[PDB]
Order: sequence, then structure tokens, then C-alpha cells
Amino acid sequence: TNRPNSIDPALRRFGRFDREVDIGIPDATGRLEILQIHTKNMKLADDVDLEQVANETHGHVGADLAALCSEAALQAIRKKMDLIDIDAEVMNSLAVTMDDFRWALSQSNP
Amino acid sequence: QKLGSTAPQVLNTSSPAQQAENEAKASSSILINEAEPTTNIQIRLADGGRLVQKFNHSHRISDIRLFIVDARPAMAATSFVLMTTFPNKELADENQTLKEANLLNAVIVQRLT
Amino acid sequence: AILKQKNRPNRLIVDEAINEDNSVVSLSQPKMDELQLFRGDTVLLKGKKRREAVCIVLSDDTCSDEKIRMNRVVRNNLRVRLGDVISIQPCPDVKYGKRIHVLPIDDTVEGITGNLFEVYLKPYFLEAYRPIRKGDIFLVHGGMRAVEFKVVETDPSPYCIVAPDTVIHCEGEPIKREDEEESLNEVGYDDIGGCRKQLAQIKEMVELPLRHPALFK
Repeated sequence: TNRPNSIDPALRRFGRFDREVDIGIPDATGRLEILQIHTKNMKLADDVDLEQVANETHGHVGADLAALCSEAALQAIRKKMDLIDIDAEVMNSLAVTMDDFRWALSQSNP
Repeated sequence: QKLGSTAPQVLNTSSPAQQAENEAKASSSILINEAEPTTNIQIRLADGGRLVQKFNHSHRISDIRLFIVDARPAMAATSFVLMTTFPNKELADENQTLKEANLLNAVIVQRLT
Repeated sequence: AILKQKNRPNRLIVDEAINEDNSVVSLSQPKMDELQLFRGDTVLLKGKKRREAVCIVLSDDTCSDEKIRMNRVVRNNLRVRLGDVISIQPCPDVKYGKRIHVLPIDDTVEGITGNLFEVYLKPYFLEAYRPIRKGDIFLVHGGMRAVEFKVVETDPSPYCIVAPDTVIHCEGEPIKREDEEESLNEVGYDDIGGCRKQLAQIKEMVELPLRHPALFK
């Protein structure tokens, strides 16, 4: 659930649904771990830090980090534009920069 | 099949394996000159939409007939009057070449009589 | 950059000519040599609003020798604006016509229904090699008047040529002038200002379904 008190309190008695655990939001090193395990199947441009990016993201949920990664990939698509159709010269030259991550973090909605 | 006044079309009598061999023989029987500006002439065949581009700089319309005969053996007996794309003229005078008849990269539309 | 869209690619330019021929339009002879096009060959000129046009492009200098210009009727057929763009593709469309296809529009016509026996069918459309197309509201000669007829579709690969001997067969139904400029909500990026930044953002959101499913790597 997204809210603990919005559920009926009769379902939270001592016979049913007793253990309460919250996933919460990760830490800055936690968000660095999220970025590391999310950007595995993506070619970085080897200049990104992803820990400066993690410290720049405070109060961010993991799906928001996925949204920032998707917008960074869209920035790499837009900035390195090409022609119309496969155009395989763009397949082997994908690159996201730390400045592109900063630009994506500028238009971010946590 | 209605009893119309149009001419009866001829199907592709040549084999599909013999089509590529006939096209290769037609390209081999026509010389290519590198010292003259070559042109390519599209022949609008009426047997299904077949057009071929293999020509030299100067050829007669009878040489285009030779290219047609080497392209397809069944079309050697059909009488045809060649046409163009709206100057509304009929391409007679088979001894005339492409330069004198303004057939420089011009699509010749083949119409069977 | 900040907004890397709304870019014209290496695309051919559209303008308006004054030629008499309807299915034959005029294309630039230096552009004919550049795009390796033939004198008599017909191609597809890719306008916007999901509309293309099939016409024979000649080597005529009556239009611009830089811009490819066509008829006023073809301009209404392509449903485009002055200064638009067209892609060039030499793929042929030479298939003959099959059956009844037209719809009689009765503005200035001879033989109101017509039905396969007409002065603008048997003498005029024969020996012409015009590519008859789905939605061809043509203004051609024949039958003593400036005739105007709509065609619903043609059967084999809907943009296809006519035969010099086989007469095009005709339906009979009295219909009138349509409203194609605003009927199917054909207006696109040309008739919406809005926020062009947000129009570009919508375009960027729809790039990946549009012709690039494999751009997900």
C-alpha cells in the first residue's frame, strides 16, 4: 500500500496482518546502488560519476531514478540526431554525459 | 473474359531461372563504352511490370529491339509500337538513334499491337 | 542541444507550377541528374498529412530548376501547403486497372453517370498511362468540359497506372463536392501553434513508436 492509515483498522488486528515493514526511500549510497543496478544494460560514456548524481538527488524514489535514466537516454537520442529509415551508425555510438544527467535532473519531477 | 477489341497479351513464356540468364546474356551482348556518356533507357513491358536498365551511350531503336529479343525470346515475334510519357508521339524509325530522337534517359513505354 | 527537433532533412522542395498536364508534373533537370531520375519515369512525392502523390516527373524547365513544382489540382490532391517537403523514391507502380472504381461528381460533366462508355474514358484515359490513385479527385480534360471525378480506390496496390487499351470501368452513384480540407481532421503541425516547445515534447514522446521500435537499446 501507499498509505498505512487508509486501510481499514479492522484488518490490522492481532489475528491478521500484524508485521508492518516499510520499504521507504534509499540513501545517497543507496541511490548510487540503484543507479549501478539500473544502468547495467546501458552504455555509459565513461565520464559519468553516478555518485555526484546520487548526491544531487535527495528525496528521490527508485522509479524516479528510472525516469531520469530514461530521460538521459532520450537526451542522448535527441542530441545525436540522425536521419530516417535502420541507420545503424547511432546503435554503436550511444553516450550519456554527466552534463546530460544534470540537464535531465533540471527537468525532473520527484 | 469479355470479347473486347484489345490485343491479347502474352504471358511470361521464359522460365524464372531463364529470366536471369536471359538478362545476363542481354547485358553481355551489349557493349559498354567508357569514353562516351552512357544513358539508361527503361522499357515498360506489358507482361507484368518488368523494366531493365542496361544500355550504352548510343543505340538504335532496332538495337533496343535486339536488347528486347536477348531479354525475352518470346517477344521476338510480337509487333509493338513504342511510346513515350506525354509528348504523345509514336516511336517509329528503328534506324534512328537515341541522340537524334531525344531518347536520353527517357522511359520508352512498350505497347503491343 | 536545447531542442533538437523541427529539423528539415535532406528533402526535396515543393512549389506550384503552371503546367497543363495533370498526371505529368515537372521536376528539376539538375535534380533529375542528382537523384538519378529518368525523363519519363513516375515516382511518389511524399507530402504531409499521410498523403503522397503519384505523378510522372519529366525534365521540364517550365517549373523551377531548383524547386520541384506541380499543378494546382495536384496541390489539392496532395493536400499540402506552399513550401512543404517531399521525399524521393523511384519504386515503380505499373499495374493496370481492374474494375469499377470512380464516383461521379456532377459539377461540369458530360454523361452524368457515364458508366465505362465516355469521351473522357475511352479516347482520353487510354494511351495516357496516368497513375490512378485512391482518392484521386482529378480535374482532367475530356468530354468537352473540365470534368471532376472522385475515385474511391484502385484494386492492385492502390496507386497504379492505367492501360492504353483496357478501358477503365466505372461505378454509378451521384455524389457531390466533399470537404477534404477539414473533414478527417487532416490538420497537423501546420494549423496548430499552441506551444511548439510542447508540440516538440509530444513529438519526442512519440518518437519511439514512430518507425523505430528497435531504438530501445
